[PDB]
Amino acid sequence: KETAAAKFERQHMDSSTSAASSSNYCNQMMKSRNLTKDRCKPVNTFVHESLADVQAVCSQKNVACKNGQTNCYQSYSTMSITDCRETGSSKYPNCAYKTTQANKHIIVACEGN
Amino acid sequence: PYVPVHLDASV
Repeated sequence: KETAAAKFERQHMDSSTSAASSSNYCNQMMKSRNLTKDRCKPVNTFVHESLADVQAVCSQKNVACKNGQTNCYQSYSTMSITDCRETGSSKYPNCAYKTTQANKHIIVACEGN
Repeated sequence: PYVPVHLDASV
């Protein structure tokens, strides 16, 4: 089974490009990272920064996680990210996504490595 | 040591 750390990388890391290229970025990346296999994963976020910069966030601002746990960290700086959201018509196995490029602060939950 | 396991949110 892949570990939680590996699934985090698969589902969210895209250090190969600095930002979403085109409106077809979500469509391609959701399929590519295998997120449209059994089902259409409804929402996903890709971070366009080095893995090192993303792992470093675990030593940045401590904040509460949405579930109330206390192991969440907020990046000090804004990061290049791409939000992928399933359109209303999209139907498995024809998964359609809207792509939104933005520069934001990410909040990650951290665990031992 | 400490590594990201979940993306809780953006901004």
